[PDB]
Amino acid sequence: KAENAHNTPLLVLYGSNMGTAEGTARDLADIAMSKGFAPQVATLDSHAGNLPREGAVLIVTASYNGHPPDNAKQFVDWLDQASADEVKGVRYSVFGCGDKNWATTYQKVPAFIDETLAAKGAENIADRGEADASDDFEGTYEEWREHMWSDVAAYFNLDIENSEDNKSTLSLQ
Amino acid sequence: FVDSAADMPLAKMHGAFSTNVVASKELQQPGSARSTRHLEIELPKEASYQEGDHLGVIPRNYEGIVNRVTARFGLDASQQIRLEAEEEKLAHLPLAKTVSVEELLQYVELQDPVTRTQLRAMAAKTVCPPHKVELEALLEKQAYKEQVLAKRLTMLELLEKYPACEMKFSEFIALLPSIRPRYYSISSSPRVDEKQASITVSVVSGEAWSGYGEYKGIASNYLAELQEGDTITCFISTPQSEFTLPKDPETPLIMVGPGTGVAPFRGFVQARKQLKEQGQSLGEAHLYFGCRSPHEDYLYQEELENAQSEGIITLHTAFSRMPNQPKTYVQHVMEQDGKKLIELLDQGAHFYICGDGSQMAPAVEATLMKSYADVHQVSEADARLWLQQLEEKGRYAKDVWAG
Amino acid sequence: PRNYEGIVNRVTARFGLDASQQIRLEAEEEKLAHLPLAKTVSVEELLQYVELQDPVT
Amino acid sequence: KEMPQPKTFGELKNLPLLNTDKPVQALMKIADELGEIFKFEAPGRVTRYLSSQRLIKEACDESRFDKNLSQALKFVRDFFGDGLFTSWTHEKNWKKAHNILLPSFSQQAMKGYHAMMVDIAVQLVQKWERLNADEHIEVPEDMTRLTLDTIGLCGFNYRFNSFYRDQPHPFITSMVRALDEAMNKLQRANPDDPAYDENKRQFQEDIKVMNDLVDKIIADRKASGEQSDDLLTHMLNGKDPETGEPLDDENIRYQIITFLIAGHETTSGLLSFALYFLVKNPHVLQKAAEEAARVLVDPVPSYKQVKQLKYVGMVLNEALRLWPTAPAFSLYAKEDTVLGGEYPLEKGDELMVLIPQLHRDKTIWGDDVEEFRPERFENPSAIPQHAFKPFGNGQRACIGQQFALHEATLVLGMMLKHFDFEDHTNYELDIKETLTLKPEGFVVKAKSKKIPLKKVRK
Amino acid sequence: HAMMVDIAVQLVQKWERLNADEHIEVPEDMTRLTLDTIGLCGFNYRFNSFYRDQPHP
Ligand SMILES: Cc1cc2nc3c(=O)[nH]c(=O)nc-3n(C[C@H](O)[C@H](O)[C@H](O)COP(=O)(O)OP(=O)(O)OC[C@H]3O[C@@H](n4cnc5c(N)ncnc54)[C@H](O)[C@@H]3O)c2cc1C
Ligand code: HEM
Ligand SMILES: Cc1cc2nc3c(=O)[nH]c(=O)nc-3n(C[C@H](O)[C@H](O)[C@H](O)COP(=O)(O)O)c2cc1C
Ligand SMILES: COc1ccc2nc(SCc3ncc(C)c(OC)c3C)[nH]c2c1
Repeated sequence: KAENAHNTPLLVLYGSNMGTAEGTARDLADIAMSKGFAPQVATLDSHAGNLPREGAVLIVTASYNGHPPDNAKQFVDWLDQASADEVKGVRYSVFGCGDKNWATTYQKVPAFIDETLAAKGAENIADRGEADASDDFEGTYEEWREHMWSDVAAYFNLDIENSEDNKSTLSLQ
Repeated sequence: FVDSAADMPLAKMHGAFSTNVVASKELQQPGSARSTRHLEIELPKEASYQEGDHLGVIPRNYEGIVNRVTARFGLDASQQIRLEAEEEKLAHLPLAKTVSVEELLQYVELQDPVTRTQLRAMAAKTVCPPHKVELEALLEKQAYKEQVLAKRLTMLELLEKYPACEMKFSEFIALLPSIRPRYYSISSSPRVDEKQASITVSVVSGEAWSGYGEYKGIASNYLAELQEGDTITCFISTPQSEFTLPKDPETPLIMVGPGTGVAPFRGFVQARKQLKEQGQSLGEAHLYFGCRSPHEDYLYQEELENAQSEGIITLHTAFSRMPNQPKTYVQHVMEQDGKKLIELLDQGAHFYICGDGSQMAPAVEATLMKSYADVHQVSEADARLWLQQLEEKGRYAKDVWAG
Repeated sequence: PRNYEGIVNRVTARFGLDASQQIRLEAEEEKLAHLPLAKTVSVEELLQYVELQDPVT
Repeated sequence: KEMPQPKTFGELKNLPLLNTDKPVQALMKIADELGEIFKFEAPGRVTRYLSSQRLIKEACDESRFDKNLSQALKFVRDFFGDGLFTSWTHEKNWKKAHNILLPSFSQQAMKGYHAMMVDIAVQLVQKWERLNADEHIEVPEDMTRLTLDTIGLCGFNYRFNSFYRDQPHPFITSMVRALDEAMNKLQRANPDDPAYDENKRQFQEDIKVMNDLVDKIIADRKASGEQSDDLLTHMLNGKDPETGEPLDDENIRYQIITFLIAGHETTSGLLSFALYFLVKNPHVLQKAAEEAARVLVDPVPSYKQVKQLKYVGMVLNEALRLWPTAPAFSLYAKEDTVLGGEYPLEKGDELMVLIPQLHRDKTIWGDDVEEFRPERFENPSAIPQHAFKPFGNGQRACIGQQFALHEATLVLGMMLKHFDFEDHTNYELDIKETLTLKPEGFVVKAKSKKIPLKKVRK
Repeated sequence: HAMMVDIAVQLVQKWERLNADEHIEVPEDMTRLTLDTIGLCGFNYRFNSFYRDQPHP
């Protein structure tokens, strides 16, 4: 049956070519479920224009040589030129998957999306987060996450008290 | 007797098919302290490939590391057992089936750094109070970066360090990540044999940065130990960044590919050689190759020297460790040749780099830009914009790795 | 019972097989020989289903 | 500007234009003739029919327009009540039910319906596997068996057992009769002429058959040791986080009827149109069949596998583009306002969005709008806002969109894996209107691929 | 045998799929099963009696 407190709407979108960003996204949606949300996971360029005007939208994306992943291109283009259909009401947050090994393009797509979303009417509830695959990606991912839940916590409602291990959900043989 | 292979999930996720090794041999010289392997693989009717494609290899964990696990848990390799959870599992384990320990152990990564979830699980089963304090110390941001991630300290090495951590096998296996494929740059051209592909594999080996004995890279040592007639599970992968020869064989090429970086250029060389044999004319093609020594790791020397003799390439070598010579790297040679290389790029050459992406590629890139700046008397910013434009025209391609 | 290692190795040696080689059988015909058919199973475990030292028939 | 208006009939104005068995198709022909906007007047009533994305994008501005009950919907409220479909946005029961029932269409809920969808889909594949040589398939009839059973089972743990019946289920017979009557009513000049006394009587008796079934579902559940963690569980047990209140008994009954109808009829239509377009486009059929074979490797499809069926998805959205099965929705002006810089509206003025015409706007889609080309949907991001609206608009959009699409995708995927299809009659499209749209008389033959079995021995 | 099982599985499924408090008309369902069984086993012909609400014509 579970306990289903919040149940607030958390939509998590990813831009991924090799699955790092996609697994991070699905991980987030898994911890949201533990924090009573009503999470939804999908690619970025599939909600192109259909940003949620309620709850919040976590945006997890990589960069490829300064460009969006194959499942995120439609989103960004829609975001870049198209601005008319303003992004007002959309309370979001952005997590960046990047590699320091990519010099001048480091986290360019997450950054683009983050700041572009804001120069269009942002409800940026939680400052962007970055992961460097070339160092401590789980540290930063961890920092951004804990800070993140709280930012959105205080913002709206107050569902999990300590995950209350709504986590340990082994299943084995 | 479907002598058949697990079609483990990942093999299905990558479209990896099962197939035979037709050749496997050493490329370095007798007495080299290091190894680089050349493997030839057969492909089934349904598969096909192109120059600059990668072979995706689903590897197996070697015996040494499997035995370390069964020893730590006091288990026999052949002990049949059955798992179960109810909960999802990126760890892509056969659940509700009976399967030996040793075969369960071919589904998981055994030497990824220890994760924070893994550390907590161990702490919770530890009845050594000071040992629990230490495992928890490792959870802190700084310690985790410096002692876990920097040294690639694994769960397995910590279980060996802590024999009275009461974690059990079935909890171990379930906390591990699913086994990942490894990519290798196909080193042959399909213009020579459409149904046969080669790879060129540097063998990872050294003292473990964690301090626990000797380290062996999983796929590379798996590949190194295969022999003619063995089977192998793989798939063809095409990279998002195109890495192919120009459409016109008179368009000039510059290739930089030291060490195993030569791999994809061996395919380029084989392609050009067939095009010639079909009456096509070939333009200039410079191959910058670097290694320690011709007495050690000058991979495919004979082939590359023959290619050069048949006018398929012009070969430029750099040796880091020849007695009585300066330590030389490809970028030093490139820099001597700056004028010529930049004129070529002004006439429409493609430039390619393959091999090490962490140190070699950036230094090669810096030398190319500096050659530009010096030849055309422009700023470093103009030289950077030039390279940016070259890449956007599709004329500056990388097949580099941190591995 | 199980067949001992010595006698299992004599069989895999005679056929040039590795103990661990996974394979799959099939017939269509009945089988007092009570073999896992249409399943993949190593050679060595197949060899624990049969009598290896009955007189030759 | 003054807006165009179709031909008039003296004091009846445009009313007699609706005296036809196919009134949406008639309206579509009027749109092609008159363009992006026309006025439609009846005695005492006016509405404005919109067909261009240019105007419809403005109609979809929720700060300026809200959902209206069209005449059609006002007649269907007679049995749908203040359920989600026929409640005004400002009625307390709308937002309460929206909030209580939206969690039944969450991702976790969807995952948990999968097994039951497979149950019904396996029943449809089996019926077809079990036909004799040269027998044929009544497509929309079988699609209705499948869709009604799927919402019955997934939503309510109730088995209509439609595949055990040779005629349509009684609930379907009265549904169709009730929708038909609502549709025929649209054209009636004098709805209280006693000539319609029998119509009203048949209407109430059909409303009764539908409500008798609702009563049974409720009784089963009260018996249902019920976790049946489904839509009905949420109806009877959920509280709205805003008011803190659950749905009362009267509203729950309207919800059940609403979800039983909206929850199947238009999905049946979509599958029927999708099979129609596939058999008429053999290269598209083969490309979809190729994907099904490639993706659906196991004996029954998984949830993640259905999500892998991209081209099948494209096929369905293209079927909805040409023949959106709920083909109209209605809006009212919340305040005085100007549409398109040229058409002044007063507060309360009504608009109709004529979805099949929107879906044929050449400025959006290009000149070839009558062709069936799923490739149009290869990147759905590319489609402009408010250009493709088969599931309505905004907070009043289809609650069940993901459920319909998951079901359709699963079913069509299985059909394409398991059979080859033949349009053996060279069927001429004939579109039956019951407010909703569906092919009538569409038949095919299905030759099993024995996913291969032919085996000899003798 | 296999074809008998086909029809018998159809009868078990019909009954598994009834709702609470629904009942079974026994000789009616036994006739669906027996006619279909001889139709299929004897003649490779499917009367499809379990897809019919009345008796087959
Ligand atoms: C696109 C691409 C193409 C590639 N092409 C080739 C190719 O053609 N040929 C080739 O040889 N490789 C190639 N690689 C690298 C290759 O895929 C594998 O990564 C490489 O063979 C190592 O994998 P492994 O499983 O043997 O070692 P793993 O078990 O995965 O271990 C790899 C990790 O161990 C680390 N490590 C190394 N030494 C130690 C040590 N002493 N102690 C602790 N940790 C250590 C490495 O830094 C790396 O992080 C390519 C990679 C990519 C992404
Ligand atoms: C292809 C199938 C479907 C189509 C084309 C369709 C279409 C629509 C449209 C056009 C509307 C808006 C109506 C308006 O604005 O007046 C709507 C609303 C609605 N739909 Fe669907 N629908 C489909 C499937 C379903 C399913 C499967 C369910 C139930 C599981 C369902 C339940 C509803 C509900 C309850 C509403 C009213 C929502 C609200 O206003 O709160 N639909 N639908
Ligand atoms: C070809 C290539 C180009 C990349 N370019 C960039 C880049 O421009 N900026 C960056 O921050 N990281 C760059 N990266 C690093 C990737 O973003 C990092 O691996 C990301 O974690 C991959 O995420 P994904 O698997 O979801 O696609 C690049 C990686 C590759 C393979
Ligand atoms: C002239 O007036 C008309 C005519 C036809 C119409 N068809 C419609 S479509 C109305 C509709 N939409 C969606 C659903 C889920 C639904 O459930 C059965 C119905 C009846 N409105 C019309 C209005």
